[PDB]
Amino acid sequence: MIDKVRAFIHRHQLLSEGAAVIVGVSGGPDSLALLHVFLSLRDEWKLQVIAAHVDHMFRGRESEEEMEFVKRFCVERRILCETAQIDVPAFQRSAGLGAQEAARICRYRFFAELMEKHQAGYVAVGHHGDDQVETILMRLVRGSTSKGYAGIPVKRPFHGGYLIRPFLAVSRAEIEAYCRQMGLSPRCDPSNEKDDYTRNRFRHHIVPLLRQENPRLHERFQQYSEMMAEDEQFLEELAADALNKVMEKQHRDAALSIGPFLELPRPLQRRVLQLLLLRLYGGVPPTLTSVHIGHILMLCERGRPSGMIDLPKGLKVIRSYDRCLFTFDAESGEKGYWFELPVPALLPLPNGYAIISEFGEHYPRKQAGNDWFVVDPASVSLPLRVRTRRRGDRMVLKGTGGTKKLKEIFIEAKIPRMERDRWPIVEDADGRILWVPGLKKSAFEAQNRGQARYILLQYQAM
RNA sequence: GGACCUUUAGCUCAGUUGGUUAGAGCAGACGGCUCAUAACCGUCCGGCCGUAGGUUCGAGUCCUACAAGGUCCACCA
Repeated sequence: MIDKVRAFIHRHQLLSEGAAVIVGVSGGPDSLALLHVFLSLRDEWKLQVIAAHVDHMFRGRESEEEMEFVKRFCVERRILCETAQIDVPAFQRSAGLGAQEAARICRYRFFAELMEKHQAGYVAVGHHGDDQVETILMRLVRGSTSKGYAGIPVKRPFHGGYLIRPFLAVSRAEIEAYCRQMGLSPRCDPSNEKDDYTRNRFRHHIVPLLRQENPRLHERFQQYSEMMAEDEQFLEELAADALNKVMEKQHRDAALSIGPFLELPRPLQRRVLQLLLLRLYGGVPPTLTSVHIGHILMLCERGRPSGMIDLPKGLKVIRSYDRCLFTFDAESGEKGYWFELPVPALLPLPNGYAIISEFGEHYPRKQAGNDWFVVDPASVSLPLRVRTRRRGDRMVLKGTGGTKKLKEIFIEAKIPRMERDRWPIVEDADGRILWVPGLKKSAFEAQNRGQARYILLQYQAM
């Protein structure tokens, strides 16, 4: 207090460094005490204070008494007393949310105004070590545990500057000690009546049982927060880096290479995933880490290469062999095509490739291969069609081999699915499959029989 | 042409030794908790078990073919 809390300010630095603060205030006992200690240490440390209190809806003696008794304090110590009030909790929740959510979102939206619109650098709110305990357990059983378990964060990146909770250092016990000791009306609240909030019940029955189990609880909990604070952020760095070294890069939406990823250590596999999605919008509500992050991970240790997963806000997750497409977009789409094959001609295909046909007095002399194919005008009925795969397609194989299903092939040649579909097949008028570009040749490739007339097919890119 | 395996709701899996009454999870829609920057709690909607043919009093469960999706071979090299 004055120094336990000043030490704290110093321990966690960047808290007492500059000139501009917006210190918020709500209830009674707690919020007033803050200001006080602030004022004194702001003279002591080069600094302009600005009280800021918002009144939410539930009103009565609370809204008014609270509000006016801060007012008379701002004056009682020459302090700009930036006031406000919103009773559109009722119209806020008529826009999407529950209760205590609208609290912090609105409250903070406001502090944001003050910070930006007042050139302030820090915004401090009093959060006692008990506040902390509360949130830990609260968030222990709720399940957030991750990085987010963490606790109440000492100081964090707020808008422009940072946001500071220097009362984290100290019991609500010692906040009442300091409140009465250094002047103020009824210490704590005899009107806590309100087991309305999960939050409260912890504080009303649960904490105390702990409290009894150990006098110095708000302590064993801070040292905890801090342990996990540092532990957590380290990893974070690693995570981030990992992410980059596993992200197939600049797309519309991002890909992830399963191999390198999974060679990672799980701790990080987790994180980069967490981050990934966060990037991909911002920690959404119905997003059950556990369930989801798990499922992704499952989807990648699978044996089965084809893999779909449906996610929150219609976000979709796909494995194609070693790739991992994240598109909340969609994939279909639709596909398919059927073309006659003009000869000679240069036909472009919907997969950035194309086929070239020409006539040749002499027999082709280019190396053995696949992306080319030779036909006898005679021994087959034209014209030539090139179209997309079809339910039961088959063919017969240059040498021995026999007859084989097209399906059977694409999968052996381990080709992506969206590929398989847009992939060209080449048939004769009679519907006989002749040659599958860069994949397999039939048995009806015109052998050298005689230097009659010849057709040449080159499959090539763009 | 040769060998092995998969298939259950939009998506991921369970499905006892042939009974029958098919079970979870994600998404979707719905209802709550969050005085924290974020990954929780409950309800509901969605079942032709890939087609089609058999063996059985009986089939999701066993056999056949076909089909798709898989792991090898072979042809191709």
